[PDB]
Amino acid sequence: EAIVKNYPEGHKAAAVLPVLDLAQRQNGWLPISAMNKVAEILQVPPMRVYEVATFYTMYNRK
Amino acid sequence: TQDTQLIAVDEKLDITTLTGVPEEHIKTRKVRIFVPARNNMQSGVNNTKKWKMEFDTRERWENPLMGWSSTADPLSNLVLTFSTKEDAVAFAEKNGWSFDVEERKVPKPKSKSYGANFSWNKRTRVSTK
Amino acid sequence: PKKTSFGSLKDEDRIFTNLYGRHDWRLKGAQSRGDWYKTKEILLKGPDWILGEVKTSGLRGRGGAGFPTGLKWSFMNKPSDGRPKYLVVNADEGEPGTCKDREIIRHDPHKLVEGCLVGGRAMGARAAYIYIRGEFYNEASNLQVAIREAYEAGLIGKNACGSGYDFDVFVVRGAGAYICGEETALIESIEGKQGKPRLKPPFPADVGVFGCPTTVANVETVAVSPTICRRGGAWFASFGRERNSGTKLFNISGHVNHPCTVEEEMSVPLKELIEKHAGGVIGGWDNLLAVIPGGSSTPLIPKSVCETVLMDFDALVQAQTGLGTAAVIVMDRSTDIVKAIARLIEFYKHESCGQCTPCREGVDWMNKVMARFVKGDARPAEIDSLWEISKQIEGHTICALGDGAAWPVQGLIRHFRPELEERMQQFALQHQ
Ligand SMILES: Cc1cc2nc3c(=O)[nH]c(=O)nc-3n(C[C@H](O)[C@H](O)[C@H](O)COP(=O)(O)O)c2cc1C
Ligand code: SF4
Repeated sequence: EAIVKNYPEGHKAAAVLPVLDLAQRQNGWLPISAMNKVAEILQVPPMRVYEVATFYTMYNRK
Repeated sequence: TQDTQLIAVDEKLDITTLTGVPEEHIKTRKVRIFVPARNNMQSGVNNTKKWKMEFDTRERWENPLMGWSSTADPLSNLVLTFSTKEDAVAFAEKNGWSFDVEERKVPKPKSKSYGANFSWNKRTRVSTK
Repeated sequence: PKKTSFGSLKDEDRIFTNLYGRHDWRLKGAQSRGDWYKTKEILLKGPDWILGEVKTSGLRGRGGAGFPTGLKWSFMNKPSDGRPKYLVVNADEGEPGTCKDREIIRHDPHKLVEGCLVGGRAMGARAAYIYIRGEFYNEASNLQVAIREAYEAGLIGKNACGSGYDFDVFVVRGAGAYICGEETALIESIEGKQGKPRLKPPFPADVGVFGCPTTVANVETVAVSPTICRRGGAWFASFGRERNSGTKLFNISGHVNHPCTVEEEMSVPLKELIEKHAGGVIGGWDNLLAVIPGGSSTPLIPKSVCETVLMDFDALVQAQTGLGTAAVIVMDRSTDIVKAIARLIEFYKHESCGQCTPCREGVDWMNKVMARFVKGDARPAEIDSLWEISKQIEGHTICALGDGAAWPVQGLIRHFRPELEERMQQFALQHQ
């Protein structure tokens, strides 16, 4: 929630990259459930969350 | 501007009696004047610039042999092209054919801006690119 | 009136006095070195004076563009329009051979935040989003420590530096991409979507981050901005050739005895810089084969060009290359030039975002062709084909990555075609 509040209200989708990174830290690797759970908290459709995970290299999908 | 024994020929051109068409194919046929729409699969527009003349379809059965699509209407594949509706609609009754005309559909101009893809307020901001 | 023998800068005029981390990089050391001093007066002078003194400085974009930073930053002198105004500092530093941004962040971060503060005031921005790359986690944490120190000291935040201005700095981490270094792609990645760059009929000054105005500036450019305000554009304009002022950093790497970093005055002779700061090419200067002047994007030049060339924008431009990021990579006579360039194209293929067709397909195609060139399994006609392909993607891509990948191929071809010819002949008679 501190990450989301860094961004302007109404564009909370911008927190996708840092929040998805947070799921990586407490899980090592992010499974599809982590990518779905990021979608619910950030209200972003899961497809857009899937785009970010596959595009950037650091996110360990395996 | 041509003195060639000019006489008053007001009555409409009625060449139908000369084209040799049988009586059946001259009244009971309803031709259609239309600008063909673009093939929705494609995006080009070079096929929607000339008015087309076509005859209403008729029976098309199957042969007792291997079974092609037989027909008995000679005016089935006849498609004519005209550069203007007035020329097209004039060729119909001059040849004596009942017609219906559909006006050309012009794609209305739509204002498109790339900056709208990333809008501060409006819901037109996209979620992917 | 003219300092023709440009170079050999002294410690007094050096900006990043704590470059090697030999002094306290916290607020106490930074203020000791001369930071956060009369900042309020800079704030109270007015944005016009800040912009005006940047033009006098003649500062050019130290990120791979070389644009007249004063002219670029002047694009938000327009009146307010309801939308918030935002500043963005580029800190990706993804270009190979570029290490300068890493050093300033983790050794003199307080200069950077002050740079955002004075920069934001000049451009009227509300906040600065420093986009540090994901790998620099320790650097980002070091950056945030300075931010917290500045916030507690009252330098930034509500009534920044006791001047009424309210400025905030959010340091946003990356998730791993070289394309995020691109300004519009960085603006995109901040917004949370895929890091593809956006086309520009519009510009960040009008439409940008969250749709609000923005301006992506390199870490070095903003970092030196406050010191320019303190010492003046006249002091900054004194150094460097005309239109080539300032003291640009230099990242020397490759086949050198002591690869390092140094803040040398611009328009410096290339031979001189390698000799003293770096230590000279391994095996002597005569062992040099080719040099990457300013990063992978900048095309290479051979030793013949390397004999006398000033390290700046214009001098390299007439030398069939560019200053770029001043990432000097030397390659000795023991270096497989074809193999090294093929690796650069391999890096570009692994970093293209795949949005536009020329960069998505052309770079991959150039990767496969150059791979055959390294082995020699090709024909002399392929060299010309590679030249035409590189031109096809040049200037036809959304962002400058396509041009950034075509230039190394063009640089290699025009300076080492006989090497390519010899390798293919070597492959030919071996496989007879
Ligand atoms: C593929 C690519 C990568 C780039 N990477 C960086 C980078 O890491 N850092 C940077 O400051 N500019 C980078 N740039 C340049 C930016 O797009 C932009 O021109 C510049 O950051 C603007 O700030 P400046 O005027 O201070 O250089 C890159 C450009 C391209 C095309
Ligand atoms: S040049 Fe490459 S990275 Fe840049 S927009 Fe096109 S595909 Fe994406």
